[PDB]
Amino acid sequence: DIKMTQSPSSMYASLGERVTITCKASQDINSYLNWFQQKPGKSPKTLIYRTNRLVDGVPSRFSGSGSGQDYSLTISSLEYEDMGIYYCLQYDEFPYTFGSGTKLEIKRTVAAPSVFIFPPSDEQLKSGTASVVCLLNNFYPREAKVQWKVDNALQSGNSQESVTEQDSKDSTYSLSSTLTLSKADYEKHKVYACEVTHQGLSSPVTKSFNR
Amino acid sequence: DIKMTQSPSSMYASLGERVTITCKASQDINSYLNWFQQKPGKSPKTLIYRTNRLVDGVPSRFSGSGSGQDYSLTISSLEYEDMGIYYCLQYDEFPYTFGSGTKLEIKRTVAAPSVFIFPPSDEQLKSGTASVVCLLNNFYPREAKVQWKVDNALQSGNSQESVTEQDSKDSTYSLSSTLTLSKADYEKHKVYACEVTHQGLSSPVTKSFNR
Amino acid sequence: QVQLQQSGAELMKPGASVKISCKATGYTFSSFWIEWVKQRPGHGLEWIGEILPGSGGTHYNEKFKGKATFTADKSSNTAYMQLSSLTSEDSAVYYCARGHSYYFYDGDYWGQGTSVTVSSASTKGPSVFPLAPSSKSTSGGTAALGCLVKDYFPEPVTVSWNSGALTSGVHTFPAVLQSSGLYSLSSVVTVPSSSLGTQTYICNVNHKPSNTKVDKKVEPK
Amino acid sequence: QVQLQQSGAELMKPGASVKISCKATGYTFSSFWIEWVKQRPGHGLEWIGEILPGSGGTHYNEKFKGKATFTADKSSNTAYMQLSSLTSEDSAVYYCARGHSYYFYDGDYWGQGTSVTVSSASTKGPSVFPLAPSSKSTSGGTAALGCLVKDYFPEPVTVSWNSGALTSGVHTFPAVLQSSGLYSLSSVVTVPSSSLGTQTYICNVNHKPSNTKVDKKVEPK
Repeated sequence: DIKMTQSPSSMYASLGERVTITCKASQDINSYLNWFQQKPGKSPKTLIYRTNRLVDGVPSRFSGSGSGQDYSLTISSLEYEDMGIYYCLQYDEFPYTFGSGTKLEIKRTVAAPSVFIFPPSDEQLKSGTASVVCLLNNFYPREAKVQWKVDNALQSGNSQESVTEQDSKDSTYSLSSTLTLSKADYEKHKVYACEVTHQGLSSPVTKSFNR
Repeated sequence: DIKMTQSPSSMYASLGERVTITCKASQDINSYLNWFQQKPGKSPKTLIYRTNRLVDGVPSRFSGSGSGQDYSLTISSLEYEDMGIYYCLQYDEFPYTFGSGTKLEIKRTVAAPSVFIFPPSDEQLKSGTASVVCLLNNFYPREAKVQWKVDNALQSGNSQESVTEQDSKDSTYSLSSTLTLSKADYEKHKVYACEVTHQGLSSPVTKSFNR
Repeated sequence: QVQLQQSGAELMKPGASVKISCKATGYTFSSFWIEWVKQRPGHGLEWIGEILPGSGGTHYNEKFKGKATFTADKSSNTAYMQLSSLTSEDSAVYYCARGHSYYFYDGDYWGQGTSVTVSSASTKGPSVFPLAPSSKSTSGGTAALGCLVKDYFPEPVTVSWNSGALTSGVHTFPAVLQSSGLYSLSSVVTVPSSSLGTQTYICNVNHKPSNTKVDKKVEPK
Repeated sequence: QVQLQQSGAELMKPGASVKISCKATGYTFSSFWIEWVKQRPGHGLEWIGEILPGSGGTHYNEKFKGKATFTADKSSNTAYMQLSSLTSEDSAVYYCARGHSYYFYDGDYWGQGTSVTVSSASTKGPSVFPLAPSSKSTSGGTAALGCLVKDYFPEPVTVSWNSGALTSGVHTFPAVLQSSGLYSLSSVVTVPSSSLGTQTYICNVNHKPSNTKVDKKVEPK
């Protein structure tokens, strides 16, 4: 029934900034609302119940404000531990409903990536295929780029990238791109390049080996 | 019910000055008012009951004045022993209510801080993490500043400061800032700086080890 | 000690059914409602409904009424949820949370989540290969090593380094759906080049749906 | 003279209850009202209500009525307060004060205060490390040494130097709530650089909620 709106869907602030999210109902949900926080790879966690009461174990910078059909969650000072998706829920009526969820990211200084390349493992080769991994570690922003090039022939639809959420230790990202080919087609070619362009690199860094 | 107002919230005087606090009711609380004093880390202590009667064991410079809905507490001569939070309470009606409380701090001559730095302890390292402490001892005023810098890269959301109340011995403050990182990330870097700016330092003093 | 151990992640066939357990702990089981929320890959949260184990009464979210059916065993303080007539739409992560008693409520306490995939395919343990720290010393400083968890299914796989010990500076990327239909993911760690030849590490990849449990070794370059 | 020994500081679970004792001394217990005030971390004072042990009559602050419930045992001159159905809001320091008698009100005498934390957590003793006086001789004069009381819970921890002996020029900072959820705090001491290599000191950290009792040693560089 009740539509619980959350916006914006993405929200960024720097560590220390005072950030604040909001949620809109569709009727006096009478402050019967909670706020959830789901850090990546983890089940949610209740932060505030009944609009403003903080579940215990939850820091004080978190405050519950709102009423009627308008509610919001503010974070006095932002520490790395608050990156994640925040959801609101109304238990004023069945069925209980969740907001779309506002993701919360941290803004910081740029940082170029350290590019590592790993050649096909022994076992994997003692098997059928062979895949090369390239690591772009602790960089910022994630809005970065990677391109595969065996023998100076830019790959296409044969790789696969994956990114992590901000590693709280420094709010940086990390990306890994995997180039996968058979043991046979892996032997035909000699070099395996991993070009990395990023606003932190005054120029495309290329990591690669010969095999 | 009754709103007991106290203002200002902060109050400073020098040792010897005659200081005086006030409290406003919301109706003839008929002089049924008390004054409490809570020194830091200590439970309150009753000083004056029924507007002017001094609880025994309490010095004479303390005097109870006021009536109707206006009351105040004066301290003829201020000795270091009176720094703390003072509260007023009305037992003229249920429920009994407290004023917000005025903090009372001793005003003194400026004094730059002595900056000490402590490198990660042996045990703590023989464990998972490592944290560096920096001490800003016996200084005034507390309204001072500290910034962390490993390898000339000003930290952010990785430290934590804490201040003490005025150490009666000289009415000075003391602050400690802890920079915390893992044993691993602690090894990557080489230097750990603690810059301290304070109106008592004609220039930012920096304490740090190259460990 | 309020806990909520949910059954393990599983795979099932379309048209079939699946039953998720929720072992509640540290509280009077029948006093609080047990709730279930659904979360499909990258899509937020959905409230499924609830049940009061004490009375056995239930409030289903009409969208799920008939689809999900709750049950609970007071004997063992275990709540269940049977998702039947499985179809693509049911592939999601399901949680059971400790709602409230009509006597007091201090928030929802959540279970870890139970992964569920609807599919004609067979489960398949992964093959983990080592990504040893090689010549990554060239104009560098620190060393990077990690494990490659290749071709497995279904979607719930976990990795740990040095058995939870030296798990600091670890990056475990989310899985990527490869052509074969299997999943793969990589797990790497940043460490002191110096300590590369003395101290050794191992990744602990666990893929429950197939009872796999690899504890592999990373051969330095 | 009058006294008011309150029970020790404690930890309890949400939804549970907690009973604080107040042993009154040096006066006719049933003649004076016993009062309870609450004080949440950095937030002033709240009047909870009172009870006259003689008649057993009580005046609750409606905001606390139902939440706090007073009782008193004339046999032993002990007043109690039961904070039930605990939740985050109840984490605070509670005091019992000797109110007034409806005869003569010679003020309010206070107990030391009883710390109370509501948490589905487990108590956890601290790990104290030494902060030895190192090269802090550079353009200095005196020496600073202290102990670091790292990661512990709940909030009531005490430190002493040289067992109350040489405790002059000591600074024990208030605890800071770290990311882990544990508390940590530091305790330092200013001393004569000269006497740094002869006379030695030890901090005595006590964390009752876990029955910890560390008496650690600090040694320079």
